[PDB]
Amino acid sequence: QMPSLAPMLEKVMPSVVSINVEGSTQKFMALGSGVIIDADKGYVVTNNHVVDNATVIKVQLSDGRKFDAKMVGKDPRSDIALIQIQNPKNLTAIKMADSDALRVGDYTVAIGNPFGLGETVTSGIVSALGRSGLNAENYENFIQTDAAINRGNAGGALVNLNGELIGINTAILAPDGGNIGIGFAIPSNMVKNLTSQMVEYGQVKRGELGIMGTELNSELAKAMKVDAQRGAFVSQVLPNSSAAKAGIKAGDVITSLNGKPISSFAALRAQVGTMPVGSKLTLGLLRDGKQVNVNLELQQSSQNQVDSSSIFNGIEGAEMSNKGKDQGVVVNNVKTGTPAAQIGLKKGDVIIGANQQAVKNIAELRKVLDSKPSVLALNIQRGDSTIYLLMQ
Amino acid sequence: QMPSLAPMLEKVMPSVVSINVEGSTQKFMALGSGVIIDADKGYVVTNNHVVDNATVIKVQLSDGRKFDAKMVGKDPRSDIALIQIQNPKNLTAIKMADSDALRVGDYTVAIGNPFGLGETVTSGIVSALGRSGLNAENYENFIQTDAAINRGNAGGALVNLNGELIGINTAILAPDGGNIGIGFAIPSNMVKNLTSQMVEYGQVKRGELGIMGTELNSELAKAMKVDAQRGAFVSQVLPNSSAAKAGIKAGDVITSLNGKPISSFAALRAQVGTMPVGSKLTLGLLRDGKQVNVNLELQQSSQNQVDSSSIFNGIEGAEMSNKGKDQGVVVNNVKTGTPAAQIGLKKGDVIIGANQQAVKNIAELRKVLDSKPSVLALNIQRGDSTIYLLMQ
Amino acid sequence: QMPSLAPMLEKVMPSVVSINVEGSTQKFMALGSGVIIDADKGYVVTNNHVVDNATVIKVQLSDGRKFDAKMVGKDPRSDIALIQIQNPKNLTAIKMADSDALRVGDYTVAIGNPFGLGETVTSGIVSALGRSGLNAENYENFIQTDAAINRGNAGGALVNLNGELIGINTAILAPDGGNIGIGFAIPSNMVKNLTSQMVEYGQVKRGELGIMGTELNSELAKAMKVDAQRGAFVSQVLPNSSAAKAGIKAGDVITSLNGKPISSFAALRAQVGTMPVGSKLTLGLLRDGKQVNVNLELQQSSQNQVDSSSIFNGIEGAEMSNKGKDQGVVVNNVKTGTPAAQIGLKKGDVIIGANQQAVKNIAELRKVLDSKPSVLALNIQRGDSTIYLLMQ
Repeated sequence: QMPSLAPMLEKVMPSVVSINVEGSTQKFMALGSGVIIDADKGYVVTNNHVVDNATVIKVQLSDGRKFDAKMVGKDPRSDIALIQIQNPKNLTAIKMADSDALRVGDYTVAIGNPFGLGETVTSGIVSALGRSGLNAENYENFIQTDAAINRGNAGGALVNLNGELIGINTAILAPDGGNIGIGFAIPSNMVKNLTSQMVEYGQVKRGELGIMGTELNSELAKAMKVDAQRGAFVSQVLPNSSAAKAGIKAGDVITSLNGKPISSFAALRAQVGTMPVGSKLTLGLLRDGKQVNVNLELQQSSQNQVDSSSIFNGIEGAEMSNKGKDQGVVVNNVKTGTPAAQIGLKKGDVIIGANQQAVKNIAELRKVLDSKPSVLALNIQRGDSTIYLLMQ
Repeated sequence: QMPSLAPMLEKVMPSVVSINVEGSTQKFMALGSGVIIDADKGYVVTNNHVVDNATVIKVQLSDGRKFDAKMVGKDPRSDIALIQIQNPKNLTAIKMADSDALRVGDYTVAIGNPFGLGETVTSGIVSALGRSGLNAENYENFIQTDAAINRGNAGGALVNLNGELIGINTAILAPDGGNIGIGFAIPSNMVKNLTSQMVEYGQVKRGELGIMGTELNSELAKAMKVDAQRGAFVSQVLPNSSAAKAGIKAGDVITSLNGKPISSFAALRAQVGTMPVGSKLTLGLLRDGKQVNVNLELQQSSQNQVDSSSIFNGIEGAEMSNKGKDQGVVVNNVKTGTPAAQIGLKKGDVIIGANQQAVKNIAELRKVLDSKPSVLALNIQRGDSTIYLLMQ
Repeated sequence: QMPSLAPMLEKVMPSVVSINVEGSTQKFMALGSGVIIDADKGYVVTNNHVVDNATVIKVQLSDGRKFDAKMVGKDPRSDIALIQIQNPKNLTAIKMADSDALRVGDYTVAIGNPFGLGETVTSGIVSALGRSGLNAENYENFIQTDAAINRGNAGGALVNLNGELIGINTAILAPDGGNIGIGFAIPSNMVKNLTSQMVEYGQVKRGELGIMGTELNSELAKAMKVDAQRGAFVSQVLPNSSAAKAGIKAGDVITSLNGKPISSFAALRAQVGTMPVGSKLTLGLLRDGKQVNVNLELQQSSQNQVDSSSIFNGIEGAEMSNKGKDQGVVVNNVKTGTPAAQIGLKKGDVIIGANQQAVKNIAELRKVLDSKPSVLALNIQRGDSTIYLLMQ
């Protein structure tokens, strides 16, 4: 009688699907993996970079079945995209684990589609936690593992021995485009927060404390007479920000969030970066070697805007986001001499509906384009006037 | 008291030898691994591609001892070759496991000679089963694993935690000629069937059902109103074939073999491709959404022929195979302007003996060449006449 | 309740630090890993090739803290260097395991700083023991493992499941500069012997049996009517050597050392090569198929000398080593037209002190240079005369 991962995998494997994609920007073809998050609705999480600029998206289960899927949401900053299987029949979803309970040394299993071979399983351990720096503009709080990960594994599952999702495989460190024992996955907690938003609104409503800062290193801790050699150093706090109102002052060092210690400023940024606006949280602070606790509430941010090419697959030069709560899709900013402004679009406009269907958020709008009508008729409102924009 | 593979390996390791080779086609040198299958006779399985075109073959045990070995059999199509240690003393053979009982997630151990370093052990898990496509003309039903495999590991052992052989390491997927976590081994069941033939006859007597077909994918299953998204689709059945006699009709889908479900057409081809002629088997079929069962018996095939260069190490342009049962080595086909026809050889000839020794099959013939006589004197028969061909 | 390495790692990880280096020979920057061996004194073992030619050495603990370290000792031949943290506060040292009790198949954990990412943990097994040949002039008796090892892992820890050090990661076999499942570590026993010397004297006092020899292979064993296919073959024994006095004769084969069987001549060389002079040992010998036992005692050797560039960071062309016991640092040999002889230095000189501080060995001397005085004033003695050499 031998130890084996097989019993655990029999239940878990159907939960991991593989994504095939065709797109354009000049035609291309790509492939990766995805994880079923809601069996009934057919929701499937995956990497944003796998499904970015995709005209066609098809999903293949472990048992051979093929489905077509449509984009639901996407977040370039965290590299997480949510798609939806069309006509979801008899699916199996994965249960998610609490990634905050992960320790280095814990065992891991990776499941995905390397080089299109098909559903492939590999094993390792958690090598490190809170890794970041791959792209300093992205929100990254990676789990690192030595379970083999290669091209095609992206969007695939990283699970513990109990077949619970702890992460989504996103990247590797490889000088040769081949795995050398260093892989990175997005923690499952971040996935829980980002996807649950996309499901309802079509995008993520980003919150902010309103503080500038940098990594607290040992040298900086000497200059500042601080004991801790790690944490978020508050460079400054913006006026009229939640942080200011809360009582946070510059020269402060943030050591914990909601009880959980903080690896770094980068990690902290990644935590709050995924939480919805109006979230009640609490911070551990260190000022003058004295421990402080504070109650905060996330607020509106300037990072909400997303490009129009992301929604019309080829219409560049217009950023736009949800408005208030279910009040339509307001256009944030418009660039001159671009495909968007060529049909009339101007910043300040608020899309009320399209083709006689009401539009409250980006999801409802995307739901009309999924229909793929020959002509698109937007009912926007400029100032006190209602107008229409026709496409094609 | 710590868990360890060491106790298991102490028994198993002597069973894995490493093969050194010199050959020509222009001299070359290669090296790999092999597994002792019969300690008494000194039989050693290995990859055909390791010992192909070899003039000299030497085997080195784990304890340092060297032996010379001679070719017994070889199958390019499945990439399995059988050699024999000369003067076998005090060897240790490996027990074989039933590879049909393998599950993805099961633990694996690989043992071989990477880069000539010596007996090396690495570990992983079964990543996938029934992988094929590396070469569409070969019979491939690979076990895939993330246990490290590199150049020199070929012909080496893949075992379970109980030190039973489950596969023979053959290949890897590596853009850089270095392992990235994707290795392939030939299932131990296929090895059991192929080698047991080579031992007795010097080659494999291939059987065939006599059916054309292709992979059953989801799209094809829609066209054909079939429920299964995987299996072998019968394009057509050859007249006077075992399949025809059995009651198999085109548009059928094969779902099982001898009870065991079928991964693919490729796998099925690989299963029967290794079974000896006259084997009694049974197939699960699906026609018009109705389950069928059928009793079949393998029959003669056209794939039996092998090149003459394979036996004379440098005599090209004459294919030949065993004849009936122990009736000599008949020549299948002869090409013009080739080294073989330059000594007289013509297709239709039947080698009765060589150098006053009787020849019943290719093994007995190879046994005379192992002697390495200065002049080779073949007693062949063309029509009703007996003649002789001299070599060197 | 899941199995995990996390509990073991929590204790062990602080024991592994990462080393940053700046040097010159033309400025360079390198990085690797190191292991804390004595928490109180702040001793840290690492690879010689990591800290070679270093002007600045800084050490970063797991918790973020930075320290400066200074060279204590270094051995190019075994590739082991010892450094010392300056102002050691609240450190955690690692317990060492007996590497002679290692078996292939035993589980291993690697801990180091690949590509500067930070403290990274990976896992594998012992693939092989006593590997050597990477550099035939070095003393190598490597443990081989498939735990992922990459650039930056050097000097890092290799431990068993109990968090005991079994080796120090030194090298990998990689055609692409990326890990493919083949890593090498220096056994912990060799580290125990080499470092304990450097701590006291600043270098290793090498001992020798005084015997020429080569690897005993199967072919050589045939020629010599020997049964063993492995061991050290005595080509000849030097007169007035410990071996000669002991009763060792050419044509002998050494099979054991202090009871422990011998993998190879290379391994044997590596064992005694790390033992201090005057060590009492015993050898198992085979002569004329008869088992012999012998009592030996290591003696002075010619390999003691080390370059002057190693101690003055840029002063080439003068070899020098300790003298007798704590009698100063004698200069072995001097080359003409070199930076050393340009200040006067001549072979035969014995450094009694520097800058009014007494000098007994290379460690005490290195301790004066750690002060980094503007001018260095050596009190050497040529013949019966005492003189001084000034620097800068």
